[PDB]
Amino acid sequence: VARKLSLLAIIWANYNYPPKVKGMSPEDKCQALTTHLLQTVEQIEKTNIRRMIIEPKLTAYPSNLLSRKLLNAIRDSEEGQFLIASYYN
Repeated sequence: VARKLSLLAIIWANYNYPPKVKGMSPEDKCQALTTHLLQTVEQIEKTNIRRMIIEPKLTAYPSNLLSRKLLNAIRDSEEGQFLIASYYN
């Protein structure tokens, strides 16, 4: 989530200078978290912009690439093949 937040700060580095993060713990990404609300001020429908900052979408998976199960479920399912064909036709 710190990587994503630093990406977001980088995107809007023109409007405001991003603070240093060098030599800093993974928990202290809260400074970047705080400054992105400041950057959000400078432009429309900010609700979605702020939501990705304060409440980042995240989905932890105990298993490891998991992908094979999804592939098998897609191939076995009739609809799944129907949906793929509909998308690509």
